Amino acid sequence: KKGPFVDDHLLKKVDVQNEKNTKQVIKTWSRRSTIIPDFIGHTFAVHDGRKHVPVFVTEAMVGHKLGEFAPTRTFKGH
Amino acid sequence: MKTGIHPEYVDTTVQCGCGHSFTTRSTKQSGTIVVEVCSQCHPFYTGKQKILDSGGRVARFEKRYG
Amino acid sequence: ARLVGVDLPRDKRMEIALTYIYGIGRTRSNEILAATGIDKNMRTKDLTDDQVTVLRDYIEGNLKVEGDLRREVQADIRRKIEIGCYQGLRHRRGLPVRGQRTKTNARTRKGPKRTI
Amino acid sequence: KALPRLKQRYREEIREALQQEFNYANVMQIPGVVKVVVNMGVGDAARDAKLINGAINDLALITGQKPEVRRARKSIAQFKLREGMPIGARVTLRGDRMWEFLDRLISIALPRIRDFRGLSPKQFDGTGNYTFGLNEQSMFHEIDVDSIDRPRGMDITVVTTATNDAEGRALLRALGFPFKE
RNA sequence: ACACAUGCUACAAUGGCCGGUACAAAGGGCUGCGAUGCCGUGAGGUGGAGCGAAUCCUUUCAAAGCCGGUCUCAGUUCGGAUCGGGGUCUGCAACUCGACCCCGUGAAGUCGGAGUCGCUAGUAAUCGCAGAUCAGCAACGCUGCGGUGAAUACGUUCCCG
Repeated sequence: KKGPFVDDHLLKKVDVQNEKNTKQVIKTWSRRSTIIPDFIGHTFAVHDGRKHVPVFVTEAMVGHKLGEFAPTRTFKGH
Repeated sequence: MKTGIHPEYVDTTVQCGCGHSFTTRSTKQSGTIVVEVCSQCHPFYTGKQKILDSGGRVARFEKRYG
Repeated sequence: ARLVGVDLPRDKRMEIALTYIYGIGRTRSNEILAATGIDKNMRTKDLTDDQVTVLRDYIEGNLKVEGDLRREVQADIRRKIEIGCYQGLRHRRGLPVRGQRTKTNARTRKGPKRTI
Repeated sequence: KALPRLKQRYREEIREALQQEFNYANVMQIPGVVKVVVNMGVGDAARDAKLINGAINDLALITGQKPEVRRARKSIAQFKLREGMPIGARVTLRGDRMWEFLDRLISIALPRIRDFRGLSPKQFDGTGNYTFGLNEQSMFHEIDVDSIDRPRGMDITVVTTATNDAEGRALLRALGFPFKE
C-alpha cells in the first residue's frame, strides 16, 4: 500500500504528452500500471504481444492496471 | 355499510419511539399501535447519503496522498 | 421482532439475530452488541423496542445495510462491467473472476450442467 | 371527531393553497380524492382453489371492508382461466374509510418498506389518478408478521377530480404523500 | 459447452462457537532463524537480545484431549464456495496470474445409482508438526515425525493373480 508502481518510461512519455497539451496514439508495451490520474484522456495502444489495441482512459480507469483493458486470450467454443 | 360482515373498526392510538403520537380509526383489536416509524422520513437523508456515495478518484488519491 | 428491514425470528440469540441482515455477520454482531450494551444471549421474544431503537439507530448510523450494500455492490460490479475490464469480461461471459481454474472446476459460476 | 385527520387538514389548508397555486376562478373546481380502490392479485386461480379466501381475508383487516370477489370476464386459455373463477378481490373506499386508511398508511405503511426510496411522480394516467405497487405486504402493522406465510401483493389507486396531471401531483404533494424527483 | 482421474472441505450434537487447562516426536537456520518491549483487530510494522547453534530462535513448542458455558435438529450459531469493499507482505513488477488478514456476502450439499478402492496391529481411522524445492507462493501435493487409537479373519466353495 506504500509507493505504488509507476512505469517510468511511460511516466516520462506521459508528462511530455500532457505538458505540450498534445494527444497522440501511443504504441505502449506496458501492461503494468495506470498509476496517476495524470493518464486521463491519453489514448494507449496496449500490446498483448501481437497487436496494439487503442484504449481511451477516463476517470474510472484509476486503480486498474493498464494491460487488461485489452484481453490476451480469444475464446468462442463452436 | 352492511351489518355483520365487516370487521370491527375501533379508534387507535399510534405511538413511535420519539413519542410522536397519532390518533386514528383502525381495525386493530388492541386499540393501539406501538410502532418504530413516525413522520420522520429518511428518504431525504437516505437519498443524500446515496448521492454522497459515488466518487472514487479522490479515494485513490487517498491511498496515495501526494 | 422488527429492525432495519429484516424480520427477526421467534427464538434466536442476538448475535445470531443481527446476522440475518445483509450487512452483519458474526463479528459485526460481536462488536455491535459490545458497543450498544445488549446481552448477546437475549432471545428475540425478550427483545425491547427501546433496544430496537438504540440498536437500530447505531447500525443505521455507523454501518451500512440491505439497500446500501446491494444496489451498492451491484453498482460496483456493473461499474467494472461498463468500463471494459478483463474482470468485466469475466462477469460478461459468466466465468470466474479471480483468474482461477476454468478447465475442470468453477462450476458454481457456469451453474447447472449441460453436457455435449 | 367531526373530520378525519387527513380531511381535518384537507378542508382548509390544501384547498386554500391549491387555490393559491391554480387560479381556477371557481370554488368548487378544486381537486380532491374521490375513491381509493385496492385491486387484488392472485392469478393462482385454477392452479390453487384455497388462496382466494386468503385474499378476501387479506383485503379485510388491512381496511375494514368485506372485499367483493371479482372474477373472470372470459376463459383465456394459456394462463389457466375459466369463466367465473375468482381472481382477486378489490375494495372501494370512500369517505371516512378512505381518509382513515390514507392517513394511517401514510404515517405507517410507506416508511417501513425496506429501501423505500420514494414513489414515482410519473405514474399518473391521463387524468390525475395515482396507482402504485406494493410488491410484498406486511407494510401494515395490522397484520401479525407470523400469521402470514406467502406474500400477497396489491395495487392501490387514488382517484381524484384532477382534470390534469400536475393538478394531482400538486394535491398529492401537498397531501402528505411521498415522491422523489 | 464439456468428460475423466487423484486429492481436500463438507453435509452436522461422537457436533459447532466462547472461556480455562495437560501431554509429543522429529526436524530447520548467515547477508539466515530472529526473542522481550512498543504500534496495530489482524495479517504484520518498528526493533534488534541471542545464536553457524543438545546452548539462541523456531515461544517454555503442538492439535485432537480433559473441565465448563451456550447452541436444540433447523438448510440452522451446519457448510464455506462465490462476489463487494478495505488492507499487509514478497518482489523492478501481483492486470492477464501470488499468498495472507479484516468486514460483509452465505451457494451447492440431508451420506451419495450401476459399479469400485484401501487395510489384518500400534495397522485402519482421525489429529496436528517439520522438511526439501522456495524472494514469494497455487502445498489441500510430496517426503517424514509423533498423538489418540479400533473391528474382523468361521474358512477355501466362488471372483482375481
